Parts: sequence; C-alpha cells; structure tokens
Amino acid sequence: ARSQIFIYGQQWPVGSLEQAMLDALVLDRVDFVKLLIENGVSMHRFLT
Amino acid sequence: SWIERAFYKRECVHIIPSTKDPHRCCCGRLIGQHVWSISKHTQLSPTDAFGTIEFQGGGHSNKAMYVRVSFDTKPDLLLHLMTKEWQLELPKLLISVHGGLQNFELQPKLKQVFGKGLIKAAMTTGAWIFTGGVNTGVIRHVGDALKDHASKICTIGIAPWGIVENQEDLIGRDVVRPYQTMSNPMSKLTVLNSMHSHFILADNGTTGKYGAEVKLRRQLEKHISLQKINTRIGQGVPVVALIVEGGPNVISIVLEYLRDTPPVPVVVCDGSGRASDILAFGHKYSEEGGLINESLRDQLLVTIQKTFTYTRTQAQHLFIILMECMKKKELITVFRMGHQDIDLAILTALLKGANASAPDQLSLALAWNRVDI
Repeated sequence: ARSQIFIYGQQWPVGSLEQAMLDALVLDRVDFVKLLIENGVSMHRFLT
Repeated sequence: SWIERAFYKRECVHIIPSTKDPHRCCCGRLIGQHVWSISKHTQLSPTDAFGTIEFQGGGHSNKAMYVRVSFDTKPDLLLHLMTKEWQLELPKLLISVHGGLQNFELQPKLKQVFGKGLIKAAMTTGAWIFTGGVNTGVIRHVGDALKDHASKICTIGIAPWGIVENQEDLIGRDVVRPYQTMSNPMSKLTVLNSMHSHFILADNGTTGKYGAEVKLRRQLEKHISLQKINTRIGQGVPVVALIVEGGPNVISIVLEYLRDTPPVPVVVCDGSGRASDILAFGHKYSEEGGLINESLRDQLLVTIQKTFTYTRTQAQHLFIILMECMKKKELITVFRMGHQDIDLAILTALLKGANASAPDQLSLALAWNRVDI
C-alpha cells in the first residue's frame, strides 16, 4: 500500500481517506493507521 | 497587513507572443490564463500570496511560512521581514546549498553523512540553510536529511513562484493554506519541499522557468553578510557554500563566490558526480593552483565533454572557468568519503573565511566545543 497506492500523482477522493481510516481502526491494523496519519489525515478532523 | 503594503508582486500582461506553441506565451502560461517589462510588459501590484502553509501528507505535519515577493526587491525589506515578522534572530552562520536542478541519487551513507553533517552543523551553530526551495535534486536530499533529523530550525529556501505546483492553492493574505506534498509525475511544475521552514518564493512574472531567484538570493546573502554580528570576529554571519553534484552553472556560481569582496569559501562533496567530481579531480591534480600540465588538462577536457555532453569549445570554456576558479585554490575545501562526515568542513570554511587571528579561531572553536575542528 505504501509503495504503489500512496505513490506520487495518485488522486484521492474527498472523505475516502477517513473511511479507510475507520476501516483500518475497526480491523486492528496498526501499520495502516501509521501510514494513513503519515499521509495527511489528522485525528482532530476525523474523530467524531 | 505590513507584508502587502511593503512587498510587491508582478503579473503577466503582455502581447502574448506565441513563439513555438500558440497557447504558450513568453511567460509560458495558457493563452487565456493571463489575468521584466521587456516582452512581458509586467505591472506591479500588492501581493496576494503570503502567510502559512500546512503541509498535508509527507510523513510529519510541518507548518512553513511563505511570501511571494518581486525579484527586484531590495534585500533590506526581506531581511526586516525575516527578523521582525517571522521572529527569527540574527544567525551566527549562513550555509548556501547549490546543486543540480535535475533529480539524482548518491551513495547511501554519502547521503547519510552529508545529511547528518548539514543537520548537526545546523543545530550547533544555529545556522541558516539556503536551498533552491523546490523538492528537486540536492534540496530533496536536504529535505530527507531534515526528515531524518526530527528534533528541536531555519532552512529557508528560495524558489521561483511560477515553477511551483498548485499556485492557486497558496493564494491568501495571512491565511493558513493547506498544501499537497503529492506531485504528479508528468507535471513540469515542481513541488515545494515538505520539511522546510520558510519560503522566499520570487516572481519575475514568468511561470515554469528558472532564473527568477538567483540574483535576489545572492543579493540577500550579500546583505546578510554585510550585517556584521555583535561578536564581530573578523566577519559577520560567515557564509559557506555547500556544493553537491551541480551542473555547468554551479562552476560560475563558485567563480562568483571566490572572486568576491569579502571572499566566500566554497566546500564540495565527492561521490555525487557531475561538476563536483570534476572539481575534485581538478583539486587533487592541481600542483600549484593554476599550474596544470597538459595530460590532466585534456583528461579534464574529455571528462567534461563526456559527463556534461558538451562540444570541444564549450569544454574549453568550462576548463577556462575551472582554471579561473582554481586560481583561488586555497578557499575551496573538498570533502572526500572515507569517521569524518560533512560536519568537519562547513566549520573549516567559517574559520578560513572569517580570516581572524588564530587566538580568535581557537576561542570560537572553544565556544563550539569542537576539539577536532
């Protein structure tokens, strides 16, 4: 996921990264959470 | 509000000369996208692009100040902006990182030793790092060094405003604008480095072309070097010149640095290639400076004609510029790989360029706690 999905030039829909963030939280995927926060999404704007 | 009323900006209002492509003007923008005076006929206006950049993505989140200024602004107002509005104290050391605009890859721990050298030389003296701004080549290595640093910083980079990607994303007046660190592979518009602290993005009016920042950066560095610090040990905020790789232009930059009053020492690194390797091969095989015999001369000529793919007359002209650089051989410090990192070079340049007596250099080294230097 790091080396091809999050490669340069990849267009991202609005709100899809937070849905993937939630899906990574519910499935207990720590490294995907680390990668996701690393790729722009903050816990302040996501967690409701 | 002082930034808009003190700094100016320029925008492309021309006769739209097509040259090659009918959409591409002299400034390179689209033919309908419009809204020096020679062929661009540009007009001056208050700025509309300054404030804060919140770097979204790219690992750690870092906020960088930015301001769009004209390329012909006096350096005193920019330095007053840096000291007053950005709350930056006067530094004790200036580092000028120059290199090739093309992306390149070096040896792994040549990169690591260079990065740790620039990083620890940045913390211990409280220096200011001056880069090219955009995330290409040597400045990409500087940004990777700053990412690996992850501690504690003033690494203000000067880039052309028109060469930046998502120029409409950075439009505002003292407003935090989110930026994407993600760049399209095909887009010629380069991206801003994520791990920089300040930006001196300069507009000459044109977009997608370089040369809008070299004179302003050089004048600002000269004006900073005229700012003799209160310590005043033979110099004021001494200026070093780190060169990694580079092209044909960095030889002229080295010639401008060496043939200057006061002289600027120039330090180079080995193993990256291109202009730095020919500079190192000249420096090892030099004898008494400009006294170079014929065999290393045509070896230098064939390596210039091979590495830089130049014609024989351009290689001869570049060798002439190399010998004009080589007349001042004492200022050039060459770092060779193979327990010494970059750290033990910038300093040398500060010591020799300061040109004070050896008690003063000894007291400065005692202040820095650098017994090896």
